[PDB]
Amino acid sequence: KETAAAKFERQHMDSSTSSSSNYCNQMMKSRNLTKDRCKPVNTFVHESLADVQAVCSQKNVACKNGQTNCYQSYSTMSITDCRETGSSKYPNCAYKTTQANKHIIVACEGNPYVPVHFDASV
Repeated sequence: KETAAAKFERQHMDSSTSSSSNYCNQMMKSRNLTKDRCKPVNTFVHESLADVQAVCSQKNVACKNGQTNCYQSYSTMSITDCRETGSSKYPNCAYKTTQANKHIIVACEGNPYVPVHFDASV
């Protein structure tokens, strides 16, 4: 099906938004992150695809899993953190929408060298 690069865009990119308390509940479902099970946590980046792809040539840092192909953004980025609530019961996945401006860390692979995993936000 979709490529790893495509999967990263589907799960983590949302350039349209620069949202509401309903954001995560709507996005987690629309992006198919609650099809099999309620994905515990997920982050959406509100920056252009170009700016995010550019992170692959920025600050090289260690990935949480120990791999060395992670990169941290030199500048902060608008992001939205989605964290599953306690009352949330599949298929009705409920999330807590939390906006913030932090540096993101993504794992990059391939040719072209592009983001394939969202590792963290600091």
